[PDB]
Amino acid sequence: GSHSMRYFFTSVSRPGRGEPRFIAVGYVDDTQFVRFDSDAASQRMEPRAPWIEQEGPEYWDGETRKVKAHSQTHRVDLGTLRGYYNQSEAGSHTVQRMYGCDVGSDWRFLRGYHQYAYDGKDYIALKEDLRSWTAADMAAQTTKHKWEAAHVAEQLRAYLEGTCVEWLRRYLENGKETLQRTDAPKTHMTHHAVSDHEATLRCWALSFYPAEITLTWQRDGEDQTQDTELVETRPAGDGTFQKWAAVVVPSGQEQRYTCHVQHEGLPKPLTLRWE
Amino acid sequence: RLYQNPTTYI
Amino acid sequence: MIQRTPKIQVYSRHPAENGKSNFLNCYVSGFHPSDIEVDLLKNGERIEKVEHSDLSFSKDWSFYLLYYTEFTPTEKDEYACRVNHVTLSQPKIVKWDRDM
Repeated sequence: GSHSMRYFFTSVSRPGRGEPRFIAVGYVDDTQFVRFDSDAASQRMEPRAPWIEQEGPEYWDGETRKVKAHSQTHRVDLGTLRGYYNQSEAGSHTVQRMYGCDVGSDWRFLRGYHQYAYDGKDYIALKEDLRSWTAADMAAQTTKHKWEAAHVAEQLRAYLEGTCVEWLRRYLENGKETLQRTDAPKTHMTHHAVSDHEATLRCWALSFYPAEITLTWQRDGEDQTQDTELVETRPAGDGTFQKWAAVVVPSGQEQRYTCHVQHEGLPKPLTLRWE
Repeated sequence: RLYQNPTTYI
Repeated sequence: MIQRTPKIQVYSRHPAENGKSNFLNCYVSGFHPSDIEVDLLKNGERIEKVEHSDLSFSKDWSFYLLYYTEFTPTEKDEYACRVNHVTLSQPKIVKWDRDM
């Protein structure tokens, strides 16, 4: 179906403890393929998916150089931001950056991103037109002017609409067996008596990919959103994902309840009921 | 593939 | 500065089967800042051979990490995840439940 590539950058200052921590990770959809850790011995971009290991030394040397440049830029940014907001030098702060592109089923460009956050809050973000910027406060305003004069948006757009999309396609092809797979969820239901008058019905979805999925409970066809416990979709660690929705059922009403599962790998939505 | 253009400063 | 408390899930990669190799997962998400302590416990003792995924974050800028270790479940063995964070007055212990 639809696909996307994303790079996540986190930079955390450590006052009096030297250079800031820098961590970069790349994703194709819900699969990480690369990473760089400033505190690692290698000082290189490393593969994190088997299908990227085929990339020669030129790819790794190149990516290593660019991620190092990314790193140095963020180290400076931490100082500039500490100035914008008149903050001391003893406090630890966080800068986060994310950029990437979305493509439809036809693998054609659909949407591009490039966003910054400071201490967990939106700082500056490229708008959907990839031509304008969003700045909430004065600090961000300054940055916006700077980036407007250096025509940053125009260059970022070239990457997001061109390079980003092109290489996203390349990764999809090179890693077809895993990146282009759709694993329908394995579903089952558990039943446990919490007391004499009640029991827990839990609907399971396992070993599915991608991560996007919908799990709901119904009682006689009526949604139970606020009476069902929904856990966050979670990684199994093997590249697949998990999720469950539980509902407390009064003993004797099992038949009234239905679990509904929607996922890319399912032709039609599944309906399950304890019986 | 990382953005290859020199990222401008904040 | 903003601070968000980590959500915690302790679970196995595959359905728990006594005597069969598996992976004990502790998934922490929705927290900020990124400084965080996560330990996997076995009968109260923290496990040493514990790996974790590379620091990443969600759309809303909050971080998530996956800590994991190779293990083989048994009837008597107790497992739990210990998490400490600036948003917690005391380390949060979440016991592993086969059915969760």
